[PDB]
Amino acid sequence: MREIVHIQAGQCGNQIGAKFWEVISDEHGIDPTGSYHGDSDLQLERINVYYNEATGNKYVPRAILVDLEPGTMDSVRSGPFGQIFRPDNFVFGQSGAGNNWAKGHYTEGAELVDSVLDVVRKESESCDCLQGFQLTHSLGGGTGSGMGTLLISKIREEYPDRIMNTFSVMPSPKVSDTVVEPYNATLSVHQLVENTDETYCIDNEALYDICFRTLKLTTPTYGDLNHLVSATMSGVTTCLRFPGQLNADLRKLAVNMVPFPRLHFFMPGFAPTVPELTQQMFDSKNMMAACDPRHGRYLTVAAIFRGRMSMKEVDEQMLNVQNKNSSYFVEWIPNNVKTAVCDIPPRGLKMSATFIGNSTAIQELFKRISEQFTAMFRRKAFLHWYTGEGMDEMEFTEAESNMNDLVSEYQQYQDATA
Amino acid sequence: RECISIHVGQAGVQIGNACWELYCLEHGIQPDGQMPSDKTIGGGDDSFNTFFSETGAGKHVPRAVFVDLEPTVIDEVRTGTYRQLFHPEQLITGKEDAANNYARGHYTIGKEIIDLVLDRIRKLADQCTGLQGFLVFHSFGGGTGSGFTSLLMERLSVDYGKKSKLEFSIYPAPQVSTAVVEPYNSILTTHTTLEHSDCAFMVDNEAIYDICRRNLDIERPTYTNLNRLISQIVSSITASLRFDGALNVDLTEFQTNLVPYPRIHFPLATYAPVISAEKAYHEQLSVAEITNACFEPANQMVKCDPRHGKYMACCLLYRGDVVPKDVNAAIATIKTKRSIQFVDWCPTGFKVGINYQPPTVVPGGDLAKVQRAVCMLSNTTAIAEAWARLDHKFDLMYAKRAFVHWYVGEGMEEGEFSEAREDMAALEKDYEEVGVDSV
Ligand SMILES: COc1cc(OC)c(Cl)c(-n2c(-c3ccccc3)cc(=O)c(C)c2-c2ccc(F)cc2)c1
Ligand SMILES: Nc1nc2c(ncn2[C@@H]2O[C@H](COP(=O)(O)OP(=O)(O)OP(=O)(O)O)[C@@H](O)[C@H]2O)c(=O)[nH]1
Ligand SMILES: Nc1nc2c(ncn2[C@@H]2O[C@H](COP(=O)(O)OP(=O)(O)O)[C@@H](O)[C@H]2O)c(=O)[nH]1
Ligand SMILES: [Ca+2]
Ligand SMILES: [Ca+2]
Ligand SMILES: [Ca+2]
Ligand SMILES: [Ca+2]
Ligand SMILES: [Mg+2]
Ligand SMILES: [Mg+2]
Repeated sequence: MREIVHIQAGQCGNQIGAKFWEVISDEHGIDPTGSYHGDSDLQLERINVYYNEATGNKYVPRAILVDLEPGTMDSVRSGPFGQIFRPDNFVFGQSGAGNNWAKGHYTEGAELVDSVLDVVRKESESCDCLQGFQLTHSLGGGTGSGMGTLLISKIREEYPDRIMNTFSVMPSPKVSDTVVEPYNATLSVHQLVENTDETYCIDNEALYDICFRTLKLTTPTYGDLNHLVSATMSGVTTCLRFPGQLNADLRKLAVNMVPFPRLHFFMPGFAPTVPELTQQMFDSKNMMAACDPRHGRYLTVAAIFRGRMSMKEVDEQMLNVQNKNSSYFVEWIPNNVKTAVCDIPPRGLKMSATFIGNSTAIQELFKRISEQFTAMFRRKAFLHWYTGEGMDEMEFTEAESNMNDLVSEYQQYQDATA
Repeated sequence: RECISIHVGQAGVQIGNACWELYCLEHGIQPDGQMPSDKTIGGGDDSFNTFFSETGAGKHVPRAVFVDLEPTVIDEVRTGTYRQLFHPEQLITGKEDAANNYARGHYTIGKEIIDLVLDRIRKLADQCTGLQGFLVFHSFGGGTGSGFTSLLMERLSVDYGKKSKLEFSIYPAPQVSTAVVEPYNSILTTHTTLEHSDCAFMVDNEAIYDICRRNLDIERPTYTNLNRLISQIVSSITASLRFDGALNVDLTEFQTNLVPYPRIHFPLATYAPVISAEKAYHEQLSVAEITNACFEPANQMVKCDPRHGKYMACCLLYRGDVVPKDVNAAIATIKTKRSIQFVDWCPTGFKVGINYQPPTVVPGGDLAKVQRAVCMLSNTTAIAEAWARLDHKFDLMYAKRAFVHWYVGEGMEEGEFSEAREDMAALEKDYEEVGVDSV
């Protein structure tokens, strides 16, 4: 009825997206064949938000799968739920992007982008009232990084009055596997600042420390990290997939979270009594982005509690943390912490808490990236790979300036008083 | 996503003979081309199909071309154990070699056969749904390896434009050099090819020679011994293209992460572990141990001291019993060591990949079958030491114009010798500019 269109781009985006659909299909009682085998009926009241209903009461995800190389596309179809996706919604190239942002955005992704929008258009015309789009991808590669922001720019031109969400894996402070990630990330951030309403910042080093220190996974894998992201992605979309009134659609969420248009980058969190849950979700060690909330101030916050619990206890415990740590909440946005509760818990857990914070501490991430980027660009290192695809140097300078502006803006409000 | 190998001269052909032998053992391809495990007959989009084409009869044919200007070397292939593997058109031979003369390989004898080579290459390319680039195996020192390869590289740039070309070159070594003019041939081919190759992996025969003696107790190595060891480096690099995996690199990826500047595209490989069966016995080596071995100068493939230079990019290709957690810890330790210096314009300086297929050893070889191995491709400024040694030898002879008449007799002008040497002078200068700390 208020339908969302999902897109996953690149090896990272598709892997994360696939486990997202595994989590919520289970939560809504959909099996790999697309048939409902659930217990409660709240599972279906808002199923049409993320699923199309097709002949035979089979539910097919409203998902589009994209990548410039077919490899990860074939792994998605062989996975547990790979049977559920609409086979015509697999839009893949053969070349790959080679960690080159220009290839995904300008040359190799350009040849494939129209084939993607044709699937997007076909899904959107089948919506009673299209709500917005969400994208999963990484900013360090070339396909999800470069081609992802191209799709975002193209989609806005066809649907300029629709909300655009993204789940973006950011480069990490100390762990990297690609040399040119400072270039690819800085070029994508420039796009996201301008063409997205809400972006969730995820970095793998924080996820890995959780997997290794807290969950005690002695040899974590991208498989283990992705299970964390999919659990979080389920939590942040609970208010969109189950009956409720608070942040019940993408626009209402954005209006409560984004005081200033360019500062729409969020720090997610997940946990794991009621007092225990509330303490964890606020802890730095439960954040999926490598930024300390104690190094900034929260402009806005959204907490989602799932399972059967005493709302009185929850309401009382949320207020204590706010009144306990008044220094870390802006004084000029009154009542900027909003709490929602859903009776449906996740699988394996009886009580969960998901955290969405718009903290000025996120500037630290954009500073890390800017420092690395300038160190390369002052010497024009690795630049021939990009100018060789047709880019000019000034596209790099502008991307750097915009992020430096974004860092300045975050500091501006971190020190503002009443 | 397909690659065509071109093996030029004795060194390139004989190297390819070892590499393709290893590929067949890694994929279970028999000397007659049959691969029983393959159930898609006559075709397929399998990972091994990037290097092997298929016929309706179930044969698996290398996407390779062998070229030499004299038939002695390639005739072994035509009659060897793996003779059935290659279609006769793939093996190309003239009748009169280049006589250690770059000019004969490039102008006099080379032009006689260049057009035929391109035609056979073009027939391989037409058998492609999508072609990544070319892999060119040759030697800097030989007349055919230097003279004809340079002509082929230039022609490939025309017929295929900016499409990738990667070289595997053999740096001269007095231990086994069969020519006094090898310095001339190397400076000339490097200059002529310098702007056509996107990435060139050099191997110093002297380094291989010392590694075989030391690590494999080989008292007096032969080309057979050396070539098998080169095959392991070539196998590791291509492993990410031939075997199917989620943590792979491709030609485009690791090019984009190794080459910061077009002319600075000469990494030196390092392989680990290189061990004899006696020492391997009751001795298993960890991911961290082989990772540390890559930064020890003793194990390098070009005689140079990376400690006296700076790293601009490292590509670590692990294969075998390797887990991500081990890899991350090993690279984490390297980033703490101060004896390993990176330029100040490369904060993120590690490309990483894992393939889970274990290394293979040819029967009767000297290397032990290990469970996990690693190849590191590092672009360090120390490689310029190799250029300096070879430019000095060029200068000593050219100062007296020694042997230059053989090249002028085949059409060349003295200008090409200074022009080429000035290009090497600029390259030697470029390698020190990039090593200077930023303002
Ligand atoms: C982000 O850059 C990386 C660098 C790196 O080694 C320095 C590794 Cl091992 C990984 N990595 C890989 C992997 C990636 C590319 C090639 C081979 C292996 C697979 C995998 O399952 C997990 C969990 C990780 C990982 C992630 C975040 C960490 F904090 C620690 C380890 C990622
Ligand atoms: N590693 C290795 N190096 C070789 C081999 N064969 C020759 N070389 C080296 O190659 C150089 C000489 O070039 P060759 O390959 O023999 O000559 P060519 O390429 O056949 O060209 P022509 O001399 O004109 O016939 C010397 O530096 C040798 O050390 C080999 O089988 N393995
Ligand atoms: N969480 C997660 N991140 C990944 C995965 N694969 C790659 N990444 C991230 O994405 C970057 C590599 O980009 P990649 O996904 O290959 O980009 P692509 O070229 O668009 O496919 C790395 O820095 C990783 O942090 C995965 O399976 N899971
Ligand atoms: Ca094309
Ligand atoms: Ca069209
Ligand atoms: Ca097949
Ligand atoms: Ca077959
Ligand atoms: Mg010869
Ligand atoms: Mg990869």
